[PDB]
Amino acid sequence: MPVLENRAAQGDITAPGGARRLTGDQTAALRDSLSDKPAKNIILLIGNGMGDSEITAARNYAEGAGGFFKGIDALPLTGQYTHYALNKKTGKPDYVTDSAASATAWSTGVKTYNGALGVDIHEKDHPTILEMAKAAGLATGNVSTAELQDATPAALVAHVTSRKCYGPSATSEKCPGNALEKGGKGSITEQLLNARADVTLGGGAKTFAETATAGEWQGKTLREQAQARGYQLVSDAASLNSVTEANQQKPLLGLFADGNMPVRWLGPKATYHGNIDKPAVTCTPNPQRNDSVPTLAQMTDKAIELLSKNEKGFFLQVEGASIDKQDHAANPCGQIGETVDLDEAVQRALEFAKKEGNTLVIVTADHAHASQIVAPDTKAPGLTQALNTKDGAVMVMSYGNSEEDSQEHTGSQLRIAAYGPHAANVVGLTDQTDLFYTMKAALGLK
Amino acid sequence: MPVLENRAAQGDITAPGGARRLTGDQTAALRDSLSDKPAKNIILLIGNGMGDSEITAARNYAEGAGGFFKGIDALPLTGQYTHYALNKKTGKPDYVTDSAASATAWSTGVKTYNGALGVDIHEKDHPTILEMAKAAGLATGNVSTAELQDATPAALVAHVTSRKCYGPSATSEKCPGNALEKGGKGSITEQLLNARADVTLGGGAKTFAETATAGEWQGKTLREQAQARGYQLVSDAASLNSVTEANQQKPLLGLFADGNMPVRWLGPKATYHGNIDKPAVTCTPNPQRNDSVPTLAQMTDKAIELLSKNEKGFFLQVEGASIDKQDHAANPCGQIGETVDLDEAVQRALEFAKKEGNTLVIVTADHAHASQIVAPDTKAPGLTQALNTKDGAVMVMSYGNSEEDSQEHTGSQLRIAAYGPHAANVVGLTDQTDLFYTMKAALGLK
Ligand SMILES: [Mg+2]
Ligand SMILES: [Mg+2]
Ligand SMILES: [Zn+2]
Ligand SMILES: [Zn+2]
Repeated sequence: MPVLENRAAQGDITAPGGARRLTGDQTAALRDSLSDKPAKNIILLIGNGMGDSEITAARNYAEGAGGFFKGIDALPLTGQYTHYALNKKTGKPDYVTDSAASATAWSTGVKTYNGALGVDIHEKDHPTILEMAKAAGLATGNVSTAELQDATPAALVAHVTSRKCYGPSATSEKCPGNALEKGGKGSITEQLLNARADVTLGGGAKTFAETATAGEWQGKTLREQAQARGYQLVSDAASLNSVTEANQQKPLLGLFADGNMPVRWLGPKATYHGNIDKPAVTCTPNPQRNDSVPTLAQMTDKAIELLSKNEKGFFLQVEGASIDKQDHAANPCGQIGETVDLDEAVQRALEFAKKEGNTLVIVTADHAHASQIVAPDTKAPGLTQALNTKDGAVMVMSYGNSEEDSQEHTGSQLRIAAYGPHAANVVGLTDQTDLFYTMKAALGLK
Repeated sequence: MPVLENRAAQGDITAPGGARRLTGDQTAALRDSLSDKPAKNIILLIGNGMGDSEITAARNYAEGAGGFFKGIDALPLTGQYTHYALNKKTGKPDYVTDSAASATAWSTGVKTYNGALGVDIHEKDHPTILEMAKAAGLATGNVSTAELQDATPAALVAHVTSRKCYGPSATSEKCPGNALEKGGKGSITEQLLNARADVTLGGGAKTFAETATAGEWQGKTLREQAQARGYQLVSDAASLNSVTEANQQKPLLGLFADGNMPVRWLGPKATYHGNIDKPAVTCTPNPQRNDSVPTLAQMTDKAIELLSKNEKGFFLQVEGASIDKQDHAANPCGQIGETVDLDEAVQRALEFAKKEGNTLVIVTADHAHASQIVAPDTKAPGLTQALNTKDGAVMVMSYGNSEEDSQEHTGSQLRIAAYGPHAANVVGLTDQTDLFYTMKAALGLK
């Protein structure tokens, strides 16, 4: 199936037809993109908080307005999907979701309240697409740049009434019903160790330092439990590259940072009237990110390599987490750099899929964020910053939907694109929960 | 070709799979939506400033979060498109376009600077899709709820260096090179009268009261000139319904209001901390809305009827203008009501297209706006308001990208959806200029 090779402005932006992205009619290419045959594998790439605005800002800065992200923009089937949550007490819609509810929606097929993981408004557990995939025998992978206990990666393997329930200690006071010592299934980190996906890579080594309050591994740190349960623990790129196999007998657990893995690009924080009073910024590569710390692209590629050895097929979810984090921190450079980071991973995925032929690749976000691209002369009430793009022009970003600590989320529907068998299911308007059913039906799971 | 009959949440939002909008695999339906055959007609519906956020806000309020706009959401082929303009002096991209440059982009196929109409950065005129369609012998219609002189409807029939050049007087001092008395082609209203589309319906009767400074009709008001040039002048719904034919011999010109046509819904303006300090708002129908003033749906339906009598085919552009106007005025109810209004016109277009079979219907916006849907408890620096949705829940809207007077535009890419032959060309990432080429090619124009 054809992948959009190039959708950059074809010529001189200033001349007639020079800004065009199409070189001819697309009917035939679209026909060839449609297939209902079964999917052997599925790679779901999530850009945390990556709505259309974030994609545009990143493209403008890193590739120029007439540019083209080889990964993110290359998926042929596109659509828009709704991601509202539910109010726990009333059951009515709550228009602006958080990452927990949204992650639950696509991972279990049911709407829930803000902050829940793998449970509905009645606090009932529902099997995740990963658990189901593992049950059917497929290999499973879960990769992220955030703390593995964070919402997005946690939703696939944990069922807790509150996302804050990272380890034993926090769970005991915030999720008493889930607390291990109270007959619950355990904390997020604990349920993660139980779920046993073949490949799990990301940050969050900190919580693994906690000690189990009850159960078979009481007294032992969660890391010791991992080792004792046969997990292959990796903590740097070198070690990651050395892994030859990862399976149920010896699952891979890569903890590359105590918390969130390092951001790719550094830049100052947006300030009040920053586009007016401060000069234009040019982002700079983060020097503390390490040749020893794998990038999302490397983690993705390795994961694909190990997971592909299972002839049954595989399910892999990859998350570019810090797009959302930096967006919250009103830091344009960090936000854009993580989007660029995600793009590289989408490329890795698309390459593998293009040759394998039976892989469904999906790129989307969990929810919309606050960043907006405004006129250079804008006098906004919030935080702003001017950036020097690849076009050699200035672009101004504004974060003005919150006064408090962190810029907030928004309820706008957002882009979802797909490539491979069953991709037609992301076209037009759909809901985040349809994604669970699309992945399930594509994999022929029951 | 199938039209999305229903993509509303199929069941109980709170139950597994109840939020789903899909009821089965879409591959086959999408395959049936692909056709490369020639388009006999084209109906372009523009929601001024109607980005994904505006669409979601209006859907949440009027149809509920799991609801479905029968028009707007019913188009099967969807994608996102870029609309940046150019800096006149440098020729580099200017990330946030205004309505003039964007309307110029799709109407002529060339990028331009903010404020320009039908001319490039060198101020050179370029033929519009309407002029070209009229030349090839097709019937043409230009419909809007704004003053006919405003950017969107003007771009199809006028070529001036500044959008402010409404009539003789303003032209003489702001567009001297275009001023009739200086050998120019004339003001926006004057060129509109020259272009002679078969059907032109909208507001802006005020400028028609100005008198020609030179030329054959010097001394006469533009209204008199219209009458003298054989135009059928209509000023209300009754007269409009009475028109039996509209052609080059007797073109239809409907001036239904002095300026912009009345807004559909009334509601208070968003205020600082309005979601906190004031109660939730329920929009109410504008009593001045009227029985003698045609609605966008009525104008669209009448236009289609008159235009369809030309066997060669027709080109019609319809614009829901006040979506952007109200968005600027930080008035949620006006904004949303105009989106509901546009939806009705999209339904009429789709109905006709569905049965005619050779019509390309495109629905999109010229540029993205400011409005954002934020959490109910949000403490924003700008203007906000709480609304009582059809769900019986509260939705808060934030306007916080400008301090001054008006909320500004944004540069995020936005939704474009299509139905009919050649619709495949709106899928994936495209540029607003590609739309000119898609309509040109579809129509077989040269
Ligand atoms: Mg998130
Ligand atoms: Mg506009
Ligand atoms: Zn967030
Ligand atoms: Zn505007």
